[PDB]
This record gives sequence, structure tokens and C-alpha cells, in this order.
Amino acid sequence: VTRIERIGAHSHIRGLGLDDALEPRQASQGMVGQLAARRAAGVVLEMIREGKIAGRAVLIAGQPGTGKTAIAMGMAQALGPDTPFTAIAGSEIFSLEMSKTEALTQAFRRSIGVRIKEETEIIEGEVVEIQIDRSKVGKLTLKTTEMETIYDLGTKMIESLTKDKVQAGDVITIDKATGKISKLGRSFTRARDYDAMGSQTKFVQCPDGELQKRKEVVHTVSLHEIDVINSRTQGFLALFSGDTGEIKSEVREQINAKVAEWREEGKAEIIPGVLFIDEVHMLDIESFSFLNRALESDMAPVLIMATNRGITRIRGTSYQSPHGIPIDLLDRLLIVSTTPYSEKDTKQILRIRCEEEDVEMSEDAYTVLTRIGLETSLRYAIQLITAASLVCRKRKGTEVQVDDIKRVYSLFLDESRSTQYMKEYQDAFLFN
Amino acid sequence: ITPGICFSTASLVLRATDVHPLQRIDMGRFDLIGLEGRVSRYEADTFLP
Amino acid sequence: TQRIASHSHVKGLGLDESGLAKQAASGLVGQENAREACGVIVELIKSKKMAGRAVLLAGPPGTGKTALALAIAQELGSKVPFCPMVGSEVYSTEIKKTEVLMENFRRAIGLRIKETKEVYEGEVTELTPCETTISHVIIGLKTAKGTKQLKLDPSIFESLQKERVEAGDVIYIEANSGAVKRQGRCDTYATEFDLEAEEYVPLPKGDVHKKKEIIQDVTLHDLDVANARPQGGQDILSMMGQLMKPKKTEITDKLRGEINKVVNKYIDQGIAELVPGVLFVDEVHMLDIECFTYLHRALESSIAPIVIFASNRGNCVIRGTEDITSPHGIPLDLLDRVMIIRTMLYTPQEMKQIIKIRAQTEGINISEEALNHLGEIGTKTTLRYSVQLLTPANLLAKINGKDSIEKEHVEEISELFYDAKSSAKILADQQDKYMK
Amino acid sequence: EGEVTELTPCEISHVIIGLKTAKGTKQLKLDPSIFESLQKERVEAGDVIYIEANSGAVKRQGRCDTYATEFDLEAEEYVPLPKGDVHKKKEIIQDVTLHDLDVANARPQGGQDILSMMG
Amino acid sequence: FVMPPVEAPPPSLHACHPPPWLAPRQAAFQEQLASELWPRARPLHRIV
Amino acid sequence: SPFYLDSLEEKRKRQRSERLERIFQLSEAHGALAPVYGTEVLDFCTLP
Ligand SMILES: Nc1ncnc2c1ncn2[C@@H]1O[C@H](COP(=O)(O)OP(=O)(O)O)[C@@H](O)[C@H]1O
Ligand SMILES: Nc1ncnc2c1ncn2[C@@H]1O[C@H](COP(=O)(O)OP(=O)(O)O)[C@@H](O)[C@H]1O
Ligand SMILES: [Mg+2]
Repeated sequence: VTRIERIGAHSHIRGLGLDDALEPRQASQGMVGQLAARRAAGVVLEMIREGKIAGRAVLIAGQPGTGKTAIAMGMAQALGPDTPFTAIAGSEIFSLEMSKTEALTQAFRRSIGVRIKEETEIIEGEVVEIQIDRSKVGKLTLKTTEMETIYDLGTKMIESLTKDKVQAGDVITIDKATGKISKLGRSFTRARDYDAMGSQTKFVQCPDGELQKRKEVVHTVSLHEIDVINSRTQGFLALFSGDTGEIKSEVREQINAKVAEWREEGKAEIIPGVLFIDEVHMLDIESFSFLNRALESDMAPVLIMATNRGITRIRGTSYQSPHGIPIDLLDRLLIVSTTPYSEKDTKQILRIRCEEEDVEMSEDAYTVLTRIGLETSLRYAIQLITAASLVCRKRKGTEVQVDDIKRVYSLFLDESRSTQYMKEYQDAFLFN
Repeated sequence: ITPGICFSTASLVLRATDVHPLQRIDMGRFDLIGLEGRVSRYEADTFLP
Repeated sequence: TQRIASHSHVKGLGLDESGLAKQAASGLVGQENAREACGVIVELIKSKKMAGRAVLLAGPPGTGKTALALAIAQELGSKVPFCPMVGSEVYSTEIKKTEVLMENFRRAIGLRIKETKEVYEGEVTELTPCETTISHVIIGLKTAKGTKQLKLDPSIFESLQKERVEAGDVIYIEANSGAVKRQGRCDTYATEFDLEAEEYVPLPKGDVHKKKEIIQDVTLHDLDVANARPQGGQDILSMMGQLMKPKKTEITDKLRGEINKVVNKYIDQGIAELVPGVLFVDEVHMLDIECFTYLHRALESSIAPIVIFASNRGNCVIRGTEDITSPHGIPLDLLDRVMIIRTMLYTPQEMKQIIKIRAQTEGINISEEALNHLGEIGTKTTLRYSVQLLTPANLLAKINGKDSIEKEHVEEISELFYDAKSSAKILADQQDKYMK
Repeated sequence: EGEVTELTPCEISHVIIGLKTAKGTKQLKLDPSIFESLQKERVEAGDVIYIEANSGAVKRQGRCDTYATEFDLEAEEYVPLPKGDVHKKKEIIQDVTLHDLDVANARPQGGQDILSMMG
Repeated sequence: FVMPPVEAPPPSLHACHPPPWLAPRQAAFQEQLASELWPRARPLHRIV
Repeated sequence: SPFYLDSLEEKRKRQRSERLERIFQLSEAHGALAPVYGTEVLDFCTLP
């Protein structure tokens, strides 16, 4: 069937294609060429996995179509889902709700994962009888398939039971430490054959085993999630709405201290991750200045960046800098350069894309498409793969031929041909 | 002290968003935010399975 | 659509079974190559396996880019989500531009859910809670086809008491959720008082138990906004939140991923179907550099829809930049990621065909000489001006007592109204008098 | 306007109030909102109160002067008995602008309900 | 001491045949909100 | 059992089967979703 995840621009990439010595294979895990860049990415990946060093920045720079986002997706895939990988674009830090520096702080704190581990004793059973004498004192009877006992209730326990409207036949769990009662379900009897059911009622089997049980919960949360939880009274709602605002720095310092205390106590573990900012040249000079000192914290993730700009103008200034990035930040980061692909590399990438899309192409078609990709662009050839597959299927064919590629080349124009045709009729278009 | 403004509208307007139950699906099967503060990890992971 | 819009005559791309474009079909005249390209794009959208592919329709104004997009939408059908947006709609005062773009992206992705709904509806003849607390609720519902006794979950009693449900009221109960709506009193009790402020409703006609199997389409954005804020809630904070002004919020990527997981679960179960759909961005040149940069990332997602752009600009300045010019107002990096469909200008014969089609769509009879004069006017000034002259000319014909447009009516309308070029000439001849 | 002689709730609970002045006595039945306002003003038997029927605004002015000798330290402000009638109607000229009406009807605060305070 | 020159109740929505459930729901919501919040508004009595 | 009717009992047992199927489907539907965070995680992460 068709799931929500479909063939995208980087669906064929499963990893960086390296061996145990971080030597890149020519074509492994869906990546072709970029040997030096892939080796550098693997070194950075080992640095991320060790987690010892904080606030390391790497910039993937190169011409468009040279595999920068491909390398970033390969790094994300090779890194486990356990380790956080926050991928944002440069334009996403311009928010109407929070400042640019707040957006960058939240992006930094989303990239550090905290794995928590709480062990809690609970009582779990089906309610048999609740007798309350008069809201002063009462008794509660709970049962399993192998056990049954009666409990003496106090004032607060009676109030909590009356508030939750616990009745007979309900399967509930009670936390011994805090006394909070959550209802799991109700048992099914012959008399409970309802014709209409409430939105929260559900029928479950009576629990087996022993009435007293230990509950172990292990989950991975980020620092930003703890900040949002502790920002306001019902801050967990902002984890859905996103209406977080600007969290106070004192709250962040308290949460860092508390997380360190948990890590010392053994109740939590830190998993530093990666923050990938794609098209960083969109960041303003203020954002770069903030990044300069944000990476210097002991709770800063690895900052991977990718730009395709030459010596251009920094946003918010009139200065020219080699990547659109001020040289002060560029001195804080290692630059990984991507080289343009050759004819063989382009053909191998086209083969991988065809395999991903399940398209059969003749060798002459591959030669023509590789020539087109060298002449126009690699992405144009990749799109022509699917266009030619569709056209071939339209004429009830099974293998894409050169005629199909020529047909889709005539139907769909690249940038150069469109620009030429526009220049031919320049006066027709508006605001030249 | 002034009397309030009495704004009169068509009775059909107040039923514009209303959809009959036989004409709409149950949106509670996608309710993730409603589970917060009410459903625990124990129930979802260990008990119900 | 009773009223006639600008593209009310576009019924499809007009292709044949081989994908080739007929000269005049489905309300489209000419643009054969563009129509064939749009047919290939429609075949791409139907074959749901591709995500994030983007298409640009580039050509001079009035060449039919919007008409081609609407023809694509008609060819797909109402079952595929076609979300039309204008590039200037991203400048919201509540959320950032990237949030608007992602919301539209999620709007384009559709989810089809097949479900059988059960509702118990009828006049209440008995409402008896059974004490053991309340073990269950016994209700008696009456319809024209009989009476049914129902055992209710005790949680529904709170809903029944809140709605103030008594004997003689017409209610419905949802089997899956227990929701109760008291939709008035039965009209058999309308005479129980001479003056009560009650809404009396006829007794339902069918059975008490009504079953309907329905297929409803929802988009991912609907689930996102459904999970952005809580609903209901008897707590004080929830109630005070109900009074708060509803404002669009920057929905988190965590919530997006969780909703994607839920959708995948229901797809695997077999109760959901995915319809990738199409997002059409018109006047894309109104986007600034930040929007284009974000589109670079958004289009590369494995979850994004097919996006169709349209631009009539030539070599113009990108909106967010100082002096950077690009071929269509679109950065070369985004142009590298799109397949460009080129629309050409129309010959006089094609213009006459389009004018005739517009006349037929607007219910206007036009003579051959009037049509030829209109075509000459369109060649002189613009196709849009000639199309816009049909209805006023028909009105003058109707006033004069004629059921058809003659040449004199077209001449009179051309005298009454001016096109852009004539008005600009008048303005240039009287520069001093007009405001600067 | 008068001294409160009886404050009897009538079950939402209405209030039956008895007011006396130097000219007479009258018993009135008032809305539950007025009873809530009287409770908020801590009006008890013997207090001189002012009620505006148009706005439902209840003001407690003080304990009646006749009780100012009972104690030596009561922590009360005493007010003389009203010398007119219990029920009065006064016609006055109000100077308002169109903007004032627009503001009053756009951010209403005349209902004295919870929703007005919330807004 | 500052008093608004004019005081008005909120605009009321009137329909000939409204949904018979809207008004009871609004009344219940207002009643619950008042019962939960009016005791907390007593300190502002002198200001009001 | 002189007044026994086979059709009425067949209808009643079909109704009982439908009711049981509805109970099963609703019980499965009302506990299918797992929380994004959960009560335990939120309680752990919530400082005083
Ligand atoms: N080394 C590679 N192996 C496989 N595919 C690649 C490689 N480099 C680039 N591509 C493909 O080329 C397309 C554009 O490259 P990408 O890295 O996404 O953007 P850019 O390099 O221009 O920043 C992607 O769809 C990607 O799959
Ligand atoms: N090839 C065509 N066939 C039929 N109608 C057309 C064609 N091209 C344009 N039109 C009509 O002309 C009008 C203006 O065209 P429009 O779609 O606005 O062009 P653009 O989008 O380039 O401005 C539309 O109402 C459209 O229906
Ligand atoms: Mg890239």
C-alpha cells in the first residue's frame, strides 16, 4: 500500500557507505563518489557518537547538486534514531513568536536527548467492593486472577476515589508513592453489554499475577522539552501548540542543574546529538554572532551546516564573506568541500535512482540521460527518470528507451532553455 | 446605561458548521493531545498489549 | 457553481487516450505541448509513489497557467486534495511564513477513512438509571417504526443530565462516543402549554438504530490543528482557555511526526488510505528569499506533496533580496529543482475560439461579425479585455431589444470602456493633470 | 436609598430587602445579582445603602448613626439616615460622545457577569 | 474615580429558530465559570 | 414453550452478536493510541 513516506529526493540514501576504517566505498548504502567528503562525514559521525567533545561545528560547502544534503541525510541515517538529529532550514529561525536567538537556543536544546529511567511501585487490580462510612473511613477490595485483598482508606484516598468515580468492575492502578489513581479499564460481565459506550470506556481483562507491581518507564526527551514542560503551569500543551515564547534563562539554568543531578543519581542519561541547519546563509549577522558563543557551552550539540554560496553578501550587512558567513564563525568550524561528479558518478547515481523508483532503462537511455545530466544538471536528469517512466507506461511499454527521454526532454524544460525562450520573448514577460 | 445591541440573524446560520453524526467520522482516533494527563505509559506499553 | 467565474469553462486538459492534446477540447484551445506536459504531471500525481516533485508553469500573462492548473485539478477529481494558494498569503500576522508554507503542504496531503457510524435516535419514552453509583442507564427511544430499549454506559448519564434530557424529547446518541444532543421536543407535546419557549421537532421517521458506512476525506493539517489545542475539559484552565481568542500556532515537528506515525498505523490497519494531492502556488514571485529557501528543504521531504508553481515575471529581482535578479523571480537553486512547463502566446484563431467558448459559457449569443470584431480587438489590446467585453455588450443588446450581439454593440462597449494600453496613452498625453 | 432592616434570601437565590428612611419604609424584591453585590458589600441589618436600579450598583455607605453609641471601638464608618423617600427618580443630563458609545458596545462591561470580567 | 461615560451589556445574538442546545450549553458554561471564579474576584470589589 | 417464535429469537441472537462485536470494536478503538509523552514522563520531568 501507499504509506505516508514515499520516494523523495533522498529516499535512496541509507548511510554513508563506509567500512570499519572509515574508508568510503565507491557505491555503498546508496551513495556514489564524494569519497573525501564521505570520509570527513564519517569522522564527524564518530565524533558525534563518542559524545566527549561539545560544540563542534562542521560546514558542508560546495556547488549545488554536489551531495551536501545527501551527506547530511546519510549522517542522519547512519546515526541511530536514539541519538537526536534536528534538521532545520535557515529560514525557520525567523519567527513571529520568539526572537532569532531564542529560536537558535531551542534548536540547540532540541538536539540534546535525555533518556530517563523511573521505577515505581504500583497496585494493580480489579475493584470488587468499595464501602465508605459516614467520607471518613472506608475499605477497598481489589482482586487479580490469583489474588484478592482489602485495604483501609483514609480521607485523601476516599476523596481521590470519589473524584475519579471509581466503581465496581473497574481495573485501576494506584501509585504507592503519590496515591494518584488512573483507571485502565473495566471488566466485562453479562450485565455490561452496553449498546452505546462512552469515548473513554474500554473493556480489559482482569490482571494476573500479584497485586503489587513495579513499573519501569524509560523514555528519551530533549532539554527543550523539559524547558517547555517547566515554562508554565500546563507547559506540556506548548509541546503541541508551539506557543512556547521565550523561556527564561533562570529556568534553563535550573533545568541544566536538575538534569546534572539526575545524571549523577542514575535516573537519567545524556545523549548529545546533531543540529543540522540547511542553507545557513539565510541566517542574519545577529544569528551568526549568537552561534559564535552558543557553541561554547558544555551543553551544545554538534552543529552541521551546509551552504552553496560563494563569496556573497552577509544578510543584514553590506559586507562580503566567503560563504555568507562572517569569518569569525568560519574560524570556529571545519569545512568539508564537495567536488562535482563525473560522468561515471552521474550514471551510477542515475542507476541508484532508477532502482529506487523501480524503473527499467536501456543502456542507451542511460547514456543519453547522463549526457543530459552533465549538460543541464543532475536533478533535471533525476526528474526525467520519473517523467520518462510515466511516458513509457502510457504507451504500454516496459523499458524506457531513448525516444521516451527525448519526449520528456521536449516536454519539460531545464533552467537554461527556459531562460533562452524567455529572452526570446522578453518584452512579453512583466518587470524585466 | 444603554440596552445592548440585539443582533438578529437567520436560524440556518447557527447550524452552518454542524454535521450529522452519520455524516462524519470519529475524530477521537487521532486525539493525541487528549491523552496527556490522562493516559500513562504503563497502560499503553505493558498493560493493554 | 451557478455563477460564472474566469475558468468556469475549463473541464479538463482535453487529452486523448495516447496523451496527445486535441486542438480544442474540454474548454481549452491550443497550448498542446503544455497540456501534454500537464497530462504527464497528472499521471505522476495519480501514481502516488512520488513525493515532493515540483513543477513551474512559466509564460507571459494570460497564457493559461491558472487554467492549466485548474484543468489538472478537474482531471484528478474531488477525491484528490488540490490546495490553491497565492504567494502573498504567506505574510500572516500570527505565524511565520514557513509555518504557513508547511500548513499548506499538510493541507495538500489527504487521508481517506472508511468507517461505519451508529446513532440511536428517537423520542425519549423512559430514562431510568439503574443503581448498583449507577450501573447502567436504561433509555427508551421511539420512532415511526417502533420502540427500542437501550442499555447505556453509565458515563453517558452525565451527558444526558447536562443536556437536560427528559421524557418526550427527541435526542440522538452516538454509539462510539456516547455523545448526546437533545434536538428539541416532540411535536406530539407541542400543545402541553399554550406558551413555552421550546423548539418542537417531528418524530424521526426511520428506525431507532441507524447504520451508515461513510467515507470521509481529511487532510493532515486537520489532524495537526485538531491536536494543537485541547478540546472540552471541565477544569478551570480549560474553561478559561475556551474564552481565549483562537490564534494560529507554529505546530511542532514532534507533533507532525507523531501524527504521521498514527496515520501509518491506521493505514497498516486498513481503515485509512493516503491521497498525496497537489499544492498550487500562484504568484510564487511574491514569495521572498526565506520562503524559497524553506521550500528547498520542504520539497526534499519524503512526505511533501506535488507542488505546482506559476510565474509570469521575466528577469526580475527576488523579493527578499536587494538587487539579485533571477529568471522568473525564483532563485536558481529552486529553479534547479523544478520541471518548467512553458506556455506560449495565442494566435488570433485561438483567441477567437476562446472568446466563443467564453460566450457559450456565459449564455451569450454572438454573431460571426461581432466575433470577428472581438478577435480583432483582442489582437489589438488583450484577450482578457475581449473576453470581458462580452457581458456588457450582451447587456446593451438586451436593452436595445436584440437577443444577439451585433458589431454595433461591440463598438459601443469599446467606446464606453478602455483597456490598459488606451488608458496609459491617455495618461501619457495628460501627465501634468493626473497625480504623480 | 435607605437603612437595611431585613435581608431575607428567597430560594439561584433572590433577596427580599426592607428599607426605611426618615419618611417611610418599603420592602423590595431584588435580583440575585443584587444580592451577590450586597453580600460583597457586607451589608447587614442596620447599614445605610445606596442602590442604583439602572446599573444594579449597590454601595454600602455605613452603619447607621443610631448605632454609633453602642460600642467604643467598632471599626466602622457611620452615615446618617437618608431623609428622602426609599425610591427616588432623578432626571439628569449626560454628556457623551459617539466614541464612548462605540467603546461601551465593543468592550462591554455592563452585564456584571463573569464573561465581562473575563473579557 | 474614573468611570466610563457609557455602559452597555454585551451584544446578544437572536435567531427565530436557534439550535435548542446552544443556549443551555452557554448557560451551563457561564454558571460553572462563575461558580469557580467569582469567589476569586472578591478582592477587586472596591476597584469595581 | 407454546408461544416460542423462531424468527424473534433469531433476531434477538443476531442483535446480541452485533452488540458483542460493537463492544469489541469500540474497546479496541478506545485504547489503540499511545501517548506522545505519558503521565509518568511528564511527572518525572515536572519540577516543583
Ligand atoms: N553522492 C551521492 N550519491 C547519491 N545521490 C546523490 C549524491 N549526491 C547528490 N545526490 C542526489 O542529488 C540530489 C541533489 O543533491 P543534494 O545533496 O540533495 O543537494 P545539494 O548537493 O545541491 O545541496 C539529491 O536528490 C541526491 O539524492
Ligand atoms: N488555452 C486556453 N484555452 C481556454 N481558455 C484559456 C486558455 N488560456 C487562457 N484561458 C482563459 O483566459 C483567462 C486568463 O488566463 P489565466 O489563466 O489568467 O492566464 P495566467 O494564469 O497566465 O494569467 C482565464 O479565465 C482562462 O480560462
Ligand atoms: Mg542541498
